[PDB]
Amino acid sequence: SNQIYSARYSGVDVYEFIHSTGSIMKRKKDDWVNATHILKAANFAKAKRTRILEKEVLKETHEKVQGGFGKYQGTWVPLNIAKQLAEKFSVYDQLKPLFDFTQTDGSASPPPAPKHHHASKVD
Repeated sequence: SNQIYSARYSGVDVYEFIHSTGSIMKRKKDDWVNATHILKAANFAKAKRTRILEKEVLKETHEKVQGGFGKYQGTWVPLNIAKQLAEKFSVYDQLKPLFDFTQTDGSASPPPAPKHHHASKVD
């Protein structure tokens, strides 16, 4: 719901919130949104999301996250245009929290996403 964590990957930070696709990432440059959370949140990720998403995002700043960078968004879109399409028949409702923003009610705010230390895998 309002679970809005902060993360930084691919040299650009993004937002990771659980929604229709679970965690949703966003591009810091233009704060893009994973069209899946907007389209997949109302159409599930199936052969439909492959076209509806590609046809909806492909033309609407659709970015595919691969390699571990932006794998939380997958198909994020320009928040300026994403929120305009989501408010339509996307998740305008389920995104109540994502759009509300988790503001610190004045109480010490916890750190962004879970802090995890990378392990050393020597070949």
